[PDB]
Amino acid sequence: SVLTQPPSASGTPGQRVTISCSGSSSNVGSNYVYWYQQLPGTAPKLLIYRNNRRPSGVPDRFSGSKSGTSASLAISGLRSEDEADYYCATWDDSLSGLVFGGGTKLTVLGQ
Amino acid sequence: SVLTQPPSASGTPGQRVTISCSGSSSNVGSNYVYWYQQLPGTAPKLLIYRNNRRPSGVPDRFSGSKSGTSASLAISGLRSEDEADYYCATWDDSLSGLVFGGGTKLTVLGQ
Amino acid sequence: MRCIGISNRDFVEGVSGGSWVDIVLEHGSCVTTMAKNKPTLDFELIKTEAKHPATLRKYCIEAKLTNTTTASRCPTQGEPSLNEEQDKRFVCKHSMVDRGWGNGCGLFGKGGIVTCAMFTCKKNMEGKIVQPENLEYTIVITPHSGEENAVGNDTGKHGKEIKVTPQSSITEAELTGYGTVTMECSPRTGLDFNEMVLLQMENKAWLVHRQWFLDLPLPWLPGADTQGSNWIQKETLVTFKNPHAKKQDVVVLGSQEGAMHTALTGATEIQMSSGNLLFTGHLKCRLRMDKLQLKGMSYSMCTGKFKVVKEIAETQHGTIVIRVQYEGDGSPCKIPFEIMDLEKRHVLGRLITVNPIVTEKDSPVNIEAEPPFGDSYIIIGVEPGQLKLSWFKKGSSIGQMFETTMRGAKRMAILGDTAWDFGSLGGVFTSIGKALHQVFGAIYGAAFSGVSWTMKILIGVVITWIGMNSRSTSLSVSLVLVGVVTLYLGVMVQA
Amino acid sequence: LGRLITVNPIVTEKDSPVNIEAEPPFGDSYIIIGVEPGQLKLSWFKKGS
Amino acid sequence: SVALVPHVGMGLETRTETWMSSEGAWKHAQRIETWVLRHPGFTIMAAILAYTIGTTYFQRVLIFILLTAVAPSMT
Amino acid sequence: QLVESGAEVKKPGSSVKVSCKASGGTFNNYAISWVRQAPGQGLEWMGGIIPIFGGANYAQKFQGRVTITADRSTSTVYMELSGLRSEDTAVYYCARRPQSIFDWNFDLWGRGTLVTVSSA
Amino acid sequence: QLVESGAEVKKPGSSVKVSCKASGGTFNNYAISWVRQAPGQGLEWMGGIIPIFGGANYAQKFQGRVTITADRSTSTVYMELSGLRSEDTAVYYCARRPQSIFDWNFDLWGRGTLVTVSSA
Ligand SMILES: *[C@@H]1O[C@H](CO)[C@@H](O)[C@H](O)[C@H]1NC(C)=O
Repeated sequence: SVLTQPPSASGTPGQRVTISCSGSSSNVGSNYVYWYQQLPGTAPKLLIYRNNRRPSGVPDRFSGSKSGTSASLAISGLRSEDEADYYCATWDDSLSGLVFGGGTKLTVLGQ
Repeated sequence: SVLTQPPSASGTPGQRVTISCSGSSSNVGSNYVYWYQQLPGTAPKLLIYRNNRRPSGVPDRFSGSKSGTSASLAISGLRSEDEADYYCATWDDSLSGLVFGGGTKLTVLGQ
Repeated sequence: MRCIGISNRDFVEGVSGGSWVDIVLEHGSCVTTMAKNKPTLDFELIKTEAKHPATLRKYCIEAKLTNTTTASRCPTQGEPSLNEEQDKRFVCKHSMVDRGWGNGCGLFGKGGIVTCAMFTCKKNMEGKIVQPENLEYTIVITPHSGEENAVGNDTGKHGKEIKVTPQSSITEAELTGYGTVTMECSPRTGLDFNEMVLLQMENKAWLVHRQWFLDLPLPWLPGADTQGSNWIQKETLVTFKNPHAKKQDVVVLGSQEGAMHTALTGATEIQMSSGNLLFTGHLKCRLRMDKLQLKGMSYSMCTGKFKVVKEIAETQHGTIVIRVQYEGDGSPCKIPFEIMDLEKRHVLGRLITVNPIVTEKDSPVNIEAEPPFGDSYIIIGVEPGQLKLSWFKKGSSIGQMFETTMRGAKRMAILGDTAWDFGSLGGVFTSIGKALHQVFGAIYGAAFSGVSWTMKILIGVVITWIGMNSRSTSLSVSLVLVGVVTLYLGVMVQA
Repeated sequence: LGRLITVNPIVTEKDSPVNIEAEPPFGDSYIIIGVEPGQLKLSWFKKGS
Repeated sequence: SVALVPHVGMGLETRTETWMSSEGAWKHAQRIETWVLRHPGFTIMAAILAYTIGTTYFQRVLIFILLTAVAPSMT
Repeated sequence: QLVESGAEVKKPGSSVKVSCKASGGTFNNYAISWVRQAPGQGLEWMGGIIPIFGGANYAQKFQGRVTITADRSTSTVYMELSGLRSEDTAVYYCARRPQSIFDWNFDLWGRGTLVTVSSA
Repeated sequence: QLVESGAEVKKPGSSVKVSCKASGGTFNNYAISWVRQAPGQGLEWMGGIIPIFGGANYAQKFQGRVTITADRSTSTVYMELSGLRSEDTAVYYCARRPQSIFDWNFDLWGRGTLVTVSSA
């Protein structure tokens, strides 16, 4: 339940943006971390499953990093389409349930 | 899997033309391959039976070929008589039936 | 997490001169084979497909009578005649009725009457047969590595599937990092499909005995019919009524589906909708470990802290599985693992997931080990941060000896003489035991075919009593043993 | 374990099937056809006694 | 009826659960018990006949059990 | 010699029976198969029969729709089509082959009976 | 292959049963969990079900107020939420997961189902 994510993110095209969401040992360190990109008015889409795995059909621009107790989603080749809300999902044992990150706003200087 | 042949075949008189019969190991390569020469408005005439065998009373211009999984029928010298549909037939073990090549018409030139 | 927690798990340990072991694979069971210097592997026969069936007979389970007609002749004037009795679509019966001036002809007495009705079948159960060469067994071989299985139910990625058919006696599978596993199964001495019918009735199928299926008292078609109108014993599915010797009527019996569901009490249910794929039976295989090697033996031991992400869990099979995570450097390395005593002086337990290794830092690794009965400590990692996790087995060696004896006795009750093939390293004692079992089981199967478990209990009690009250000690011992084995088989049957 | 009846089987032509008759033993036996590079081994079981 | 010839003693059983194994395990005993309850008169006659025919207690009990089991079965 | 019955005009949903008489030697020592060819299309095997033995074999496409029979007294082979449709319009041949499961050489053919569902 | 019931406006204190129609493959092989996202807010995990095993587990925030059930006959998963309030106004998602204790990758997602709560 302590899993925190930066509420908003800013980036320019072709400029890697790191969305780092931290948590407790059980929350994030002790479990896999899933990253979902949710365009407005659409269901969340799986980006990184387990720790650094990209589902088939997901482009290589997105990458998953997992620290000791924090995980970060790396965005290479930032584009206007990438603008969306991002979350990191991880089961945490103390709460005995799935905990979602607060989400991050991909504020991109496109327009 | 099933017998496949080129829909049409061209040639010139006094030429050598080979028609290919391609199938799966279930039908071609595990059984004999039979070649039939059918003229328009006439019952098919057995041309090659078993493999590379010519029924008694057939000219030597016709020669069949059997590969591990594919078969071919070759013509020694070409004429206007050779213009006719050619079919390859082979027993299929999985289909539990006889499968025909589908047809191959020899289009001799010289019109 | 495929063969762990399946509760029908056998640990096959060791190989023979030649690096092969004998294992019988059952559908609901599992086999874990361990040999020194070789990776532990899990085996599971998960699918048996029978292809290209031939309908042997089509039975009618529900009929309708239409076009009923009757004929009669005056007494002493012979049988009546119906044209319909010419056609075999009509089920006919002859009877007698009282006739007289009131009934409508010349003299008094029992006249002849023939009633016929057109038999039509609305629902049938189709019995199909397969040739043993057309069987196909799917066996999954998953290296017992401890590497977390990829997304799915083990159907893809980790776990290699091999199809065992009677066309090829050698089945070969390449496990990346472990070499090649060769299996020489025998899909001809398994179910014995020449004696088996594949009976399907209504979105349900059963594997049934062939003679039993041919003895079913229902109307049937030859199986080569293609017309579906000339049923053989229609009189099993109709009843003719002559309550008062006044007139004859024919009614049709009701749907036989429930009575056939009752008749199928001991048969094993299979699937016949999307192909003839069944999930019962075994497959004796010879496992060849010649080209099997431990994976990651070139890696160095991990120098870094391990954290237990999932707490140690006792398995159903007297083993413990612990999930650990790596935080150190040198990503692909060997997890330093041991089960020792309190003083860390003696090694007390065997690691089942031999040669555990952390391929990537992020991914946890499930290690399975078999601790000893009592106190043991699972040591994990080098001294800085080394984990020392206590465990208590809660059992006894005598208890497991009795439990394994019971498991082997049950295997003999299920596999017959094929039980001796289980974990057999080509021994001579096993060969003689299997020959004696073959003779004894032949005699037993002759003497006990077609009897129920209550009948087996009664016979076992009777034979035990006959042996007990016998003057000859040798005959006494023989009869008591036969009775006790029969009682065990009766108690352990019908499942 | 068993003896072949089509004594001295020989391939007269490449794509010309040849069908051998053998007498296998009672019980389990294996028919081995060819040499090691691509040898095929065929399981068989004879039901009698 | 086909229900009177179940697929019981065929020697095909595996470790897999059979069609109605648990349900059909004790149905015969239940039916025999219910019949013996509904028809006490035949059970007494069977006991008397078993005693009359059986020389030893084993023979008497065997005959009594067989008669009591067959009586419902033949119906 | 292999003589076939005359051409027949049928209607959708009806049935047509095609006969193919044969000599005594070819009836009792060979097998007879039925192959159709829709106009402008390749030959299609429907089935066959060993007249001495009976019990015809049918192609999967025509399973349940065709019935091949042999009249031993008249030494004639019969073919019956049920559920005729427009796509079933084609010329039907009766061909003679050896009665062995491996050899399928139709060294002798009938002239062929054409079944049409339109007017002539 | 995850179909959700249509949007339905409720009233405070009422109940709503969102339906997730799964396919034959996912019902017997995967697990399914219910995630609701408030309008302009982050995702929240309510509960999850393994249809062949039942016994859904719920988040502490919703334990005692929501109930997930699976209809094996129709291969459907149901989410019932009681005591609806304005805080319960949000789109509800049913997603598929690998059914392992450690696998929580929602490869498949539903189109969503919007539930509106207000006093009107
Ligand atoms: C059965 O009765 C129906 C209805 O009268 C009739 O159309 C049909 O021809 C009859 N069938 C026979 C075989 O008599």
